[PDB]
Amino acid sequence: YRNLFDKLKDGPLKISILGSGNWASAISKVVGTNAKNNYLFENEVRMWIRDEFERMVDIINNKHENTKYLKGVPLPHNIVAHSDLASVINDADLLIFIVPCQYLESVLASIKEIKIASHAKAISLTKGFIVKKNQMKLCSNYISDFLNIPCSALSGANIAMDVAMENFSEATIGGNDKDSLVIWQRVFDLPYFKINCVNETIEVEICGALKNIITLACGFCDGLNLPTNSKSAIIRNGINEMILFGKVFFQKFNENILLESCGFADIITSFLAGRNAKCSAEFIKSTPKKTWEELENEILKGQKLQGTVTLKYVYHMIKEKNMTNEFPLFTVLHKISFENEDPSSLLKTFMNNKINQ
Amino acid sequence: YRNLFDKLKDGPLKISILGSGNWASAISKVVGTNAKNNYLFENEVRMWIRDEFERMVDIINNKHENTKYLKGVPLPHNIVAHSDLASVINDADLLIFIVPCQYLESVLASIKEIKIASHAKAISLTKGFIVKKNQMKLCSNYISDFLNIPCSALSGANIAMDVAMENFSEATIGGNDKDSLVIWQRVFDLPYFKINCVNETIEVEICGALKNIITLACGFCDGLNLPTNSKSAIIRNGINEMILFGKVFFQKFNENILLESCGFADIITSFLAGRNAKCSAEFIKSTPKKTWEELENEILKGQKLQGTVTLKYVYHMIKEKNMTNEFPLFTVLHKISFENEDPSSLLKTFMNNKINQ
Repeated sequence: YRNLFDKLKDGPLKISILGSGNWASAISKVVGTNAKNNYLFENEVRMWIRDEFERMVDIINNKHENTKYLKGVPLPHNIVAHSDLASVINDADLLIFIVPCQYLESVLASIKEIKIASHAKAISLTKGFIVKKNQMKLCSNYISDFLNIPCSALSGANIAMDVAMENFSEATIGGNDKDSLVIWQRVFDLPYFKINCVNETIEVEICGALKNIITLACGFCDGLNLPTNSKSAIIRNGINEMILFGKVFFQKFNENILLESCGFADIITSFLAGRNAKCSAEFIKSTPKKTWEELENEILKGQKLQGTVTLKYVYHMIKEKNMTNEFPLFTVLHKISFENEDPSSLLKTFMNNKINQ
Repeated sequence: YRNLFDKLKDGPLKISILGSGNWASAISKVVGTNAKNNYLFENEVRMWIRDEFERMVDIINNKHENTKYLKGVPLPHNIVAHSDLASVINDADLLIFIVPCQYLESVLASIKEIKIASHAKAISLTKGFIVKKNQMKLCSNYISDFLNIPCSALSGANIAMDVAMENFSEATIGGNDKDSLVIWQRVFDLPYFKINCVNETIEVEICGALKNIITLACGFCDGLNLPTNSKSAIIRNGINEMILFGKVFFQKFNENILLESCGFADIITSFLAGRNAKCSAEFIKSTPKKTWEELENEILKGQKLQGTVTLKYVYHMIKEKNMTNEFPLFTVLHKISFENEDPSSLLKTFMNNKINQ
């Protein structure tokens, strides 16, 4: 088989999900539905889950519910959990990667030691990045290089529970392979989960990664009690610096991708939801009296804040190219977050007599 | 004088403001500051106000405060109120139009019957439109045609009081005349009111007008108790249909203008503030039990909802070109607002098995 249609000649495509978590579980509902309803896909969707606990694999297989991460939501019975990668990846035509980047390297490394089919197509559903030599590597690219298969990217204005509860959501699939996009769209599209396609992954993945800096900034605005005029200004600047970061460091950024679900929509969903803006808001109110680590436990129930991390590496890349002048917001946000800069510096960055041309 | 620099040879430029209202008063603070501080501008800024009441002209001239529309905010003393157009427009080099489009035709008509200098430049600061033969005409264009002077456009993520209270705000000046833009930027730019320029007015003004439809949609989402995933999706679609409306009916729409203050930022400021989303939200909860007129009194303290009006004329232009299929959101929003369609139709419009290419 040299493509998906070659494989479709002999029979339906086998879908496999990698990951355990609220979003992964919610997606298994979406994927399991289409796998059953669509003649192109094999009904059984194999899902690799981490060996957590009463053991998680058995709960899903027997009770058909992720009682830990997606409690209360019945999952489709055609989902089949497995504890080992081999029983999920072998003979899989379509690989859905929903693994947190805090674990992505280990998983990919374990696979490389289990045979991935040459015609197999992959897709990354995790918002974030991988660090390689202090440089930011986007997930679909990293998966696609580490393994040797095309990797598309899915991101959208998505909150695991809203999707799981069948509320109207959208998502954007980015992919350089046109024959992959037609199929991935069918794997995921449902009436409550509408899919648009774009021909590049870079913008889709930068949005999912850097939106957390914008959410962090929104928190800072909330914490400082700033009016909406001012918060909207900060958001705008964050978006434009996100675009510039893509252009400078990843050679391109199509601004039109902000009109897609992974862009503007996911940004406003991200600061109007979760606890992550609240976390940055509470940080700026405490000033230096509390560290991020303390607020992560106190606010996010032990979870690490994605925004602070993304900012650290984004700023580092900016700093080494000596472009901090062209990224005023990201720069001051880094100063305030990690270099004990007075929160008042946020507004002072933009409240000046500098006249734009 | 054939240009502003010809006039600058003989002396400083005379600024005049047309309009009375909270935004007009807030702007007089901005303009009056720069008029004093800048050597290019004559210190006295003449302001034409409607003959309201203790009479309004005298309050501003004596008490230096708009006690009706911008109560509590001291205005600069170099602002000088006048009740008649002639005492404001004659010998004026720079005309700032802050007149509600509910009155714009009368004012422009009265001027045409008072001599506008041939070298004079104008700018429109009112978000909205003018109806001419059931067609939507943008303000700067209408001013520029009715009178015979170039007219720029100013719009931004601006709330009269936030600007008046010297909170960090931004604004976007659009203008086809490059020599006007350099000056308009100086008239308005302050540390709390930062100005970016763009070379076209169409996008700037469509945003200011059609954002109200998007705000109306946001209200509908709030009223229907929809999750953020779903509201963000609706907003996204509203933005894209706003773009399409510009492209179709005004021959062009630069999407990058959404990255400016008048675009995306003003949209999120508009639905996160005011009472206008709340008004549309309360409408959809009442279904047909309450009319818009009732909710305008009840919610907006007697004020007309800009969103409903904009939708009526936007839809009309869409309908006459038979393009309702390409504007699904605007179409269903019109149906729900004016044709007694069930609010459930909002989500049904997008929750389908239609697959996008």
